[PDB]
Formats: sequence, structure tokens, C-alpha cells
Amino acid sequence: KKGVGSTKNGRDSEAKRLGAKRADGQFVTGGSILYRQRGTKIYPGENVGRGGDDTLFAKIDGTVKFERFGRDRKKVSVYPV
Amino acid sequence: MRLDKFLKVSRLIKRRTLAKEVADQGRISINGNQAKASSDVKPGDELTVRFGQKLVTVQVNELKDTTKKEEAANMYTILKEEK
RNA sequence: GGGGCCUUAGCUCAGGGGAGAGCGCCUGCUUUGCACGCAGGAGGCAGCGGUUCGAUCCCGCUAGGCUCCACCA
RNA sequence: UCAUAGGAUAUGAGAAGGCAGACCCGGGGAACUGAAACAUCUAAGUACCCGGAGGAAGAGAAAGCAAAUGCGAUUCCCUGA
RNA sequence: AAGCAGAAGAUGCGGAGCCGCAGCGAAAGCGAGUCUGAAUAGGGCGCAUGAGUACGUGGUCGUAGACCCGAAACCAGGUGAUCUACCCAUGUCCAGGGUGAAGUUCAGGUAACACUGAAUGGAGGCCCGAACCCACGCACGUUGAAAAGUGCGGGGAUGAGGUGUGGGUAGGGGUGAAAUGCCAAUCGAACCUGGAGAUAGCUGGUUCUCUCCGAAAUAGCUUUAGGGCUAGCCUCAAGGUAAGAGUCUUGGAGGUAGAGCACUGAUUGGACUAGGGGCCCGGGUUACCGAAUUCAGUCAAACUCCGAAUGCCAAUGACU
RNA sequence: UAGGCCCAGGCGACUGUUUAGCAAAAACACAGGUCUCUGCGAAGCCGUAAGGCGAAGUAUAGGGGCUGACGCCUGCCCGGUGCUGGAAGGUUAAGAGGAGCGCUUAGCGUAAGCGAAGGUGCGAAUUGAAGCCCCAGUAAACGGCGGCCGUCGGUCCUAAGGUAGCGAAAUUCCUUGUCGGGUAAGUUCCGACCCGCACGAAAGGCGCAACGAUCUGGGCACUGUCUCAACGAGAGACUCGGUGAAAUUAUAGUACCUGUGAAGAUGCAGGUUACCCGCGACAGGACGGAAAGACCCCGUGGAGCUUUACUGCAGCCUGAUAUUGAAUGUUGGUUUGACCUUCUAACCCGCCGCCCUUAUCGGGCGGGGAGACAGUGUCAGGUGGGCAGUUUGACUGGGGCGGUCGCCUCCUAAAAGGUAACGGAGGCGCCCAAAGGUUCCCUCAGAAUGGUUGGAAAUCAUUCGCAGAGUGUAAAGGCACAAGGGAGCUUGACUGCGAGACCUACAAGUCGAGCAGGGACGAAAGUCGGGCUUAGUGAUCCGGUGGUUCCGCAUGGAAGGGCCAUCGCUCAACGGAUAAAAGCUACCCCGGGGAUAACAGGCUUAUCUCCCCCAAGAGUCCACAUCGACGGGGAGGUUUGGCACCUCGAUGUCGGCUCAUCGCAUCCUGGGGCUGUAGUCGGUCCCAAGGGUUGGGCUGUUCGCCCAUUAAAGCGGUA
RNA sequence: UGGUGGCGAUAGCGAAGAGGUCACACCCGUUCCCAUACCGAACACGGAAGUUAAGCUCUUCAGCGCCGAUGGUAGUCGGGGGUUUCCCCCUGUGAGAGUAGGACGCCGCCAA
Repeated sequence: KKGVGSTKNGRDSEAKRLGAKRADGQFVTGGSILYRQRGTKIYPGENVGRGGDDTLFAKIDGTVKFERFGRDRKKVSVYPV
Repeated sequence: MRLDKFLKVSRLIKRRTLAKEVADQGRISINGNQAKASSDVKPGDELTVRFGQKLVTVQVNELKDTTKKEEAANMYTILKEEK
């Protein structure tokens, strides 16, 4: 028998549950978050706000819609009734 | 430090071997006490020595190990010579 | 094979801001003087890679060496 | 030397020892265990040993409870909990 | 309730006490409000959306041996030196044979001795070898004749001897020519009783039937990994009730397969060529090497100009 | 019936003793040697103490440690640890002390508040022993006795670097070291050599006559130990009569080939074979019986043992105080206490005499000796494995050792999210008082040109230039309308909060518009509750600090507590068992496991063995007579292994003996092809498994080497 | 023309041309506001002598960049099969790349 070891590549961070949390056409309350992220994969739009964690929340109640800032750049927005 | 190392760095004796030899002969002493190459030293020490009949008394000011040549003699001072 | 330490001038050493302290062998010189010297042999970070404006000095991979271990049936 | 120790004698239904493997009063006083280990702690002042008892013992007539136009020895029970 | 009366009873008396009806606050305290707070703000907890209580059955839990059996072990108090270890006191046994010391005498020898040879002498943890004692070598026996022996040989056998009798040392201890050995067929800490139904995240076992429903073997944390807790998955009941699910349609996020080289890296070949040579007179040639640039080409989990199917999230209605 | 003998060697001097019941010994002991302690109430030891052994002894004795007759010897280191002694100085307890500080309160007080005395609590200076720090000595005390470079020298370090003697050893892995002896042959033995992995001088070194049921080697004699068995006697066995158990046991009318299957079938499938019942024999199987595996692992199991693990205890040393008082001096500040001397009456005497008393107990008297000491009690400090109770992590492709343990980023990850492995790569345990906020401003890196020092590369103007730069830090995402770079002013790096969401077992973590208060920048809109986002940190309990229209056990205060804010932990094993903790077990034990290791079996076949492909090349020439490179593809399941599937309520494991059996990839024999086959002998290949396929030395050995033979001295499977 | 907004560069890059009395710009000077880490380049302040050169508008083009079909193919849910480190068949879906081609602008409000 032999003896070996020392992998030193055996860890990783805790998974942080990013991505969208509400869907297009879905009704939303005030203050609800929509898209956890890091930096801006997506920007805010109308009646939507960004936080210190680059997270997107609805300032009001309404319905969600995702769109594009012209080219190669996305957006969300809340539109009320 | 040790006596033999001190003597070499201070260039009193050119060889640590010779320092050991003389200390084993006991030709020398420290503070009136017979001593050995392993004898501990320090600043302020008063050292008696022999070279045949030439007896010497010196005083220890400093101690180190890198000890370039002319800076060696700064390590100590002569006091007196007898025979 | 694993872990730790080390691998700087011929030898021994220190030193992230530019590798420098001492010592020795051989030869030569040298001379009035109680071994009191001098010049040359020669003075070069084990190697590879990376970070930095920079690496001996931080990190990593590998080699050479020293020590420790390599047990139970 | 008094004198004392000590000795001698006579009286004593003295006390000794036992128990019922239970109850109580005290002197000594474990560990396992639990704590998911463990030492503080618990188990537990238990078990056990010892000495004393009595039919009960122990405590008991306030150097108290308390905080109201105050209660009046101890003990034990229900509550308080 | 205790308690009194009452046949060991039911019952009556007994309202001291307990639960609830109002909560909030750490608390003072306030009160359907209260706490925070500077705040008539907001927010939390509460009320408005009210039913508890006593008793009984059943399920479950907690504390007690708490589903049953099961340890090795620990402590306390006692019993044991009739085995065995050692010691004390007193007794006793060791067939026969051999060796031949010291000393003494004689003789030689010496100045004396020393020394030498005989005789006597009779020592010895001396020799050989029975009883006796011990156990190395083998064989046999190994549900034996025997819970350690027998047979054939073996060692010691007048010395640290063997043995008897009577005694002593007692366990957190004793004894030990020391092996951790012996201490009543036991000993890395004796045996009996008791604590004690020790404890056991461990194994084993857990007794009649039928019916309804029906899993998990995953996450997280754990001196935790074969255990446990919560969540997940099952069941029962009461409510809400029709939210759930499937498909169709519509819209979304998401950058995987694939593909590609626009980035980062790796890479092939060619062209030109900076530059550096070698050749001739500061030039003038060389295909001798050759940067970059360029043409075309291959590749990638940690590379993307791109980008699906599926899946995922929702909305509308339709159908089921 | 009563020795077998000899040669040589190792170990131990010897006779003796020992694991009753596995081990008789090289172990123990021994006489001898040495060290140390101890002045007699010895010392040591037992005991709580009395009382005792020591010893009815007295340093030529007694106790303890080490070594082991005898002979020659027993080298260097005292640096460390121990002991011994010293001890000027530092540090250090309890006790004494008693400056001050609080609290309370009479009183003063308009109030705030101050506040004497007393009580109470806390209390500084000062003093305060041993011990420790420190200095010497000691090695037949613990213990230790080196390396580098050069062809004896030079050098580094040491406290010192192994003297003599011995040496492949009871120590030597390499190793069957080399040589020689012995032998046909000698991994053994002997003698020498020494590059002693890792001898060595009282853990004694070397030698050594005698001794040994010691270990080892060689030789003579003798033998059924063997070649290779044969016969005979007796006891069992066998038959008959009498008597008559046991272990075990799910029921059983219980066959073998292959295969399957929890991977090794009697019992299953298919096929083959087999009349029914017994007796004597064998022992291959029933993974046979026996013994809940003694190995391995696990248990927050146990016991024993060690120690510079933790915490404690005994014991010992030391000090204060009470017993414990009378003096003479001395020095201190206020008489007082302390210190040195002295005395005696306390206390003590395992000293004498007398009486109790025929008494070595004690107890009274008298003397004597010591003496306020000692001893004892209480308190305190130190030492203290002598002793006790306990701890001594987990994961783990068995365990151990290694490595890791929490957080962040990416890939793996399968286009939501999430997703493991001792899978792959890297980072954090911070930083900035401006690197924050706001307002306003502008836009990078590199390249080509020109230009002193300027240089390939500063700085320069210059056009090209989505971005090749930067973004405090790792990476990913993202950002150039800035989140990047400058300047001004400032501190929102605020207080109270928070609808509603995310993530989530919980604990927790994350985002958040908006309200109020008060502000900063800005004219204004308006932004600001830290930073470009993601890490940069830890519970509770316990204490500490500050503040407080809270409580404060009769009342007023207070102590103390609560609330708010905050500090203290690599508790890193990072959801932290305690404030406090390491090891050995081969003397071991219990509970469990095939959930987990060693043998064998099974799957795989990297490895191993064998076969084959291309064919360069060797082969004088010639690839293929025979070899066959770089490379490639397969078979087998004899190796080393990997995985853990049966077995831990037991599957006995190497080698050897006996017994064989099977395969063929054939060693011989047989039959052939080719040949770099003249012949004889051979090489290679093909078919062939019928039969056969040696005896010895060394080693436990397998294997292997050697001697001598043989036609040949085959390779493997069958637990 | 000018200002100001919206739509993915089908808007852009690049080349060629035309215009400016009004307008927009360039441009002329700092005395003041203010400013330039240097300064009237820029920012501000005022002015209008001259210039369409540049900027800005209007035309042209398809060289660069941009958009982008159809068909086919890879891939693929699902079903099935096979000599299974992979491959094949079927309904369905369906890219990228490469093409066809499109395009050097569409829409608004105000002022003269």
C-alpha cells in the first residue's frame, strides 16, 4: 500500500439564489424584488428601483414586463392598471 | 555569546580552533575565573588572557557575528598588559 | 512514496527597492622586520512559471540534498 | 509527713446483650448513573457503617411570622407552586 | 382540595385555592388598548372576528426500573493464606558408592623458608545415583483413567534443601530470587451481599384478525456520521373551500447542447517583412535565420459575435 | 539396570529461582563492585495516631539504586534536567497593616448640595518564609558523544563530538556483503576484512577455565528417520451376549456437469446418471460441530499503565498564629512591637533512681537533659503520577500517518434556482477619514511620427484609436450617459422606523420604496441610512464601561438587578460539549459489524503473462531463416493491484508430506513445414495432453543458486 | 433651416459632391460675472469685420461595419432499435455558419 493526498482544491462558496423571482405578466406588490443579480445583467425601468446589492424591486403594485434597451441590453418595468 | 566565537569575530584569534585550543589549555580567564570556549560573555565583561608570558586584560563593549574587519575592534577595548 | 528544512562567490553567512561581509586552497608578487601581506584563480540567489514598476525576499510547479515516517493483520 | 494514688470488703431488679430486614435523632459517608463526554453540579446527605433511643422519636411556647385599625407554641395535611 | 360526618362507599358540608373572562410592557405602569418611540406617525403584540371549565375514555409526552432480557465494569460493607507466595516457632526425611581440600605428621628440600612426595584427615551451595522433590523431550490422551495426567527417558538429590504440624500477613491490600506471577480449579486488581431492574445512541425478541390510506433511505446543523432535531415525504380530524394539476395559446428570464473565432488562451501552413546575419563595394546582393502584419486553417469545462430543443416562471381564456 | 563420545562457537561465571495449568531461558537471583543516604526516638517502611520492623543492632552497621564471579579496563562532556551547596539581588502567599475611598446620617441647608461622629463595605503604601530566577560542584546521577569542502588539511556548530577494546554481531536494511575453511554441493556455522544503515566502555566493554535438560554448526559410532516398506505379539477396532450415553439437530423421500443466483448450490434451470435396505472403511462437501471473532473498525464503552495532558489529594518543606512566659540589651514610630542572647516554671524525653508492682506498658515522686524551640491544632505558599478521577475530535473509497474543518468567486452545474465527491482553480479573517456623500467637470491602455539628458521604455505635442486600460483586494458579473479619473464643499460611514419581498428547517442572512426628525451638497429638481456588487467574521452564559421620568424584599437610600449603547474568544474542530485536559496496551475486556480492513472467492484487468498487426532496420547482399525499434490491437485471469459484493452468532492463514486431478500456451517422446537445414546437433513454427516429467546441499521457506544425473528434469488451475 | 425627443447602427464608418442673405457655426477681443493645476483652447463675458473651408444640413455608393430571410444540416424533447467509450430509425422542433437580399434613416412637437 501507498500514501498520498494534498488536493487543496476542495471548497466553494455558498450558493446565492440569484436570477429572476417574478415573471412577466405577473402581478406584483410594492417593494417586491424581481431579479437578484451582481452588477447589471438587467437594468431597472419604470416604477422600478435598484439597491445597493444591484437588486431590482418594484416601487409600486402592478404587472411586470421585461424589454430591451435597444440593443444587447435588457430592462424590466412595472406598469399598473 | 561563546568565547571562541567572540574571539574570532573580534579577530583577537584568527581561528576558532585556536581559541578552543587556548581555552582548553586554560591560559586565559574571565573576571578572575578560569573559563572555557563555551563560556558565556556579554558587554561589560573583564577578560584576562595569556600569550606565553604576555598577559592581557580587556573589556567587552559589544558582540555580533557579521563583524567586518575594522569594525571588529570596536567590539571591545584593551585595558592593560602585564607579563 | 508522504511531510518538514535547506539548495546565494571555491567555503560559511546576511540582506520585496537592485546580492555584499568574512574566510580558505593553488599560483604569482613581495621583502631589513617578532607568523603582521597584496593581485589573480572568480567572486554569482538549483531550475520553471506567475503577481508587481520590481522579486533572493510573495505565490505556485518541478529537480538535488538532510532529517522524520512509510504501521495493523 | 500529713495526704493521695492504689488496694481490701459490703451493698445495688445498675448496664452489658438481643431485636422487627419497619419507623427517628445524630456522627461518618460512596460510586454507578444523568449532564447525551466530563471535573463544578446531579445521583445524594440516598445506599452503607456506627452510636443512641421511644412507642413513637424529633421539634416546641417567640431575641418569631410579618407589615394590618395584626397573628400569637410546635407538629402534620391541602394549597401557595 | 385537605378535612368532618358517613358501611374502607355513595353522598352532604367545606369556596381556602385553581383555570378562564384583557391584554401590552423588562418594569414602574396603562388599559381594548399597550410597548417602542420626540411623535396625534408607522410598526409589533392584542381586541373588535368571544368559550371556557370539571370529570371520564382514548392517543402522545414528561418524571419515576418506564416495552423485555443482556454487559464489561464502579462504589460501600463483609468473607477468605485448609490451595498457593512469603515469614515465624517446633519437629522430621535425604539408600549406597566416589572424589579427596584445609590442617597434622613423616621424608626430600631450604640457612630458614618456599617448594616436593607419601600417610592421616575429612571439607564441599562437590560427583554418580534410589527414596523424595521438580517438570525438558517425545508419544498417547485431548465428550479423557485425569477440569493439567500416564508411559518411556530427564534435572537436583547435605543444602539458597524437601516436608509435616501450629500460626501471621487480606484486596485503593498482601506476597513476590519479579512472571503482572500467586492470593481456595479465578487475579493488569479476589469472592459474597447490597446500591441495582447500574447504564447500554448496541444486538436479539415483542403474542388475534380484517379493512381504508400509504412513505423514506433526502437537505441543513450536530465531538456528528450505523444516533438525534427540524424541514421534506405518510396518515387522521376540523375548516377554507375550488384555489391545485395536465394540455393548448401568449409573454418572459436563463447562455447549456450545437456552432463559431469577435475577446482570452492554445495551435498548422503559406505570403510579405522589421530586424539580425553571411557575401561585395555609408551602402549593394542574398529566399541564412527572421519580429510584427496579412491570407487561409484547427481547438476549448473554467473562451463567446451567436444560440436551440426541453425544462422553469407567470397571465388569459378554452377543454379535461 | 546402570554415561554415548568428540571438535568449535554464541549467551550467562557457577549451584539455584520463575510464568501452578503453553514459555526453564540468554530472563531473576547470586557472591563481588560501585554510588548515595542515615549520628540513633536513626534513616527508610507500616499505621490516622499510639505502637512497631529496622534492632533487643549503631557507619567494618542498616536502607535504597545500578552493575553482576574472576582477569585487563571502565575514555570526553556538568551546556540542559536532576541532586548538593551557596544565595548579595529580583519576584512571590496567608497574616499583620490601615493612607484613602464609597454607602448611610445628626446637622447645615431656599433648593441644588454639602455634610461631623458612629456603623458598614472596599481597602493603598510598608512588612512578609520556603520556593523560583541566578552562581558554583557532581556523570559507576538522568543523559549525551557531530557535520561540511579539498587531495592529512581548512572550515561550521557543539557542552562535548566515541578513547581503548570489539565488529555483517542475539545489533548489519542493502546482503546468500567479500575472501578463506569446512562440504561434490553450505542463504546456516567458523575465521578474517570493515564505509559499524543503527557497537562501545558499570542499560558496563573485551576476554575467560569450569558449569548449562541453553542456542548453534561439524564429526565417530548407531540405528526402519529414510531409500521402501515387510512380518509378528498385545490393547481397542470387528462379531455374539449384558448394560448403555453424548455433542448436534427447522422439516427432509438429501445424486452430478454446466450455468444462474447475496457473485463458491443437494434442494433453482437445462441435461446426464441412478432398483430398495443395510454392514465395514475414508474423510472431499454439508462455507461441518464447538466457542454471539481474541485480528480490523465502531462505541462521545470499560479497565490497567505512563507522563514536562488537566484538575485535585496524601505525604514532605516553609511561614503566621494559639498553646507560650521571665529577663538584659538592640534598634523603629508611636508605650510599643521586632531581633539577638540568657533563664525557668509551661511543653517534651524510646535517660536514671524509688513506689504503685512479682511488670522493658503508664503514672506519681525525685533528679537530670533539652526548652518557649519542638510537637500538635487552624490558616497560607511551594513541591508532589506517590495516589485518585478524567480527557485525549470528526471526515476518511478500512483504520492510522498525511490533508482538511468557517466564509467568498468560478467551473463541474446538464440554458430558472439548487445540486455531491480527499473533483478542478483561486482568495478572506482586511483596507480608505478619503479610496465615503454631494455638485461640477472628462475619458483610458497601447501603436506610429517628430523631437537633449531621454535610453527599448519616462515626460512631450501629434493622428489612430468601445475599451486591448482602470474599477483598493481573488475571481465572476457589470460599468465609458460612468460605477473609471480630477476639483470644490462636506461627514447620510445619521436617529427612530418600515409597507412589502428574497433566501431559509431553525438560528440567522439580504433588499427595500416611503414617513418623521434633524442635516450635507446643489440655484433647483433632486441624491445621500458607506464604499461597483458579492467575503472581510461567531452564538449564548459570564463579566466590564457609559447612560437611564424602571425595580429596589417594613419605610428612605444603598447594594444589586433590569432596559439602551458598547467592549472582551483564531471558542480556526469557525452553529462553539467544560473556565480548565496528552499518550501506551502484545497482559487486556464488553457490546456490535461483513454498514469496514488481512486470506480465499467475485467484477475489472491499469499491471503481469501470452499472442498478433505495420515494418523501418539488424541480418555481408536480402524486412519477414532468426531478431524487430518508434507505434498499434487483442486473449487469459496464475502476479502486484483497484472496488468492497457473501462470510466477523468464526470461511484457519505460508511452506512441506500423502493423495491425486484438469487445461495446454508441450519439457521429453511421436508426426511434419521453413531454415542463414552439408552431416551429427540445432533454431523457429504447426498438429498433438497418451504416458512420463530425478536425487541431493543451503535456506522455514516458495522462488532461487550450486553438485551430480536424466529422454526430459514443463508452465499453470483446483479456497 | 434651427431647437428638442422617440425607434436595436436598416440610423453607423468611409469616399465623393453642393449651401449658409436669415438661421447654426467658425470667427474678434477680455472691461467687467467666471475661468483656466498653464491660459479667454474650453468654460463665462461682450461683439459681429469675414468664412463656407471645418462643424451642420441635402444628395449620391454597398468598400468596411449593420440587419437578414427560405431551403438544407448539426443538435434535440418524445418513442423505438442496435455490433452501445457510440451509432441508427420515426412524428415533431430547429439553430449557428454560409447565402438570397435589405439598407448610407423612420417617426414626432416647437420656432421663421
